[PDB]
Amino acid sequence: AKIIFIEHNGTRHEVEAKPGLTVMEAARDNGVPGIDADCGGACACSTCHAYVDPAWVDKLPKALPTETDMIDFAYEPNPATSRLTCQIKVTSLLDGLVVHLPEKQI
Ligand code: FES
Repeated sequence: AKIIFIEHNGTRHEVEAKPGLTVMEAARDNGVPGIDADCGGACACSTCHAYVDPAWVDKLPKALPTETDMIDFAYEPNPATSRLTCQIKVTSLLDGLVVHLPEKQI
């Protein structure tokens, strides 16, 4: 499944992620800039924050309270598109998924 990461300045990164991996790993394991992933996907740092593209938001599973609670600690979260990538699992049907990276991670 191809995952597309777009930095805030508009630089496009494309990665081929195997189903089962998380979006966070897809970016981390492939050297995509903008994702810190400090807690390693334990949904405790929120430094894997990103804005899912409006066109795909409805195709992802909805966020659980544990995740939503942690997004409020991310850098400039968006109630509509913000998500923690470590909480989104790649699946073949998400081939072509587009994610926009914030300017900073906290
Ligand atoms: S990488 Fe720590 S919250 Fe996702």
